[PDB]
Amino acid sequence: LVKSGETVVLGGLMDEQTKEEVSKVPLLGDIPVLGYLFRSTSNNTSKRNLMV
Amino acid sequence: AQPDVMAELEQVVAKLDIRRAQVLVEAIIVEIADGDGLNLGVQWANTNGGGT
Repeated sequence: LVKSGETVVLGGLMDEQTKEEVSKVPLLGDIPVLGYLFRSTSNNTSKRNLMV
Repeated sequence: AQPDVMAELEQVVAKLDIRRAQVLVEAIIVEIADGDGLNLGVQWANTNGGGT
């Protein structure tokens, strides 16, 4: 129930997803900088902001 | 109905027609996932002695 002039929110979904994967060599993959040479990282992120 | 009931129905209606209040409901679903597999294994095969 909305006032005769006013634009309002019915509903909405703000959805956020982040998947992170690494295939690394156990000890070597964890060397804080060099380690990125052993690891094959796959990262993913998403955002959806829906407003009605 | 009788004018007696008309006045009684008139209060029922007035109470029953009250501006029903609105509710904005935000849900927040947060999930976090990960884990570490490790497979390290060493095999020695010798023609003379034996294999593992």
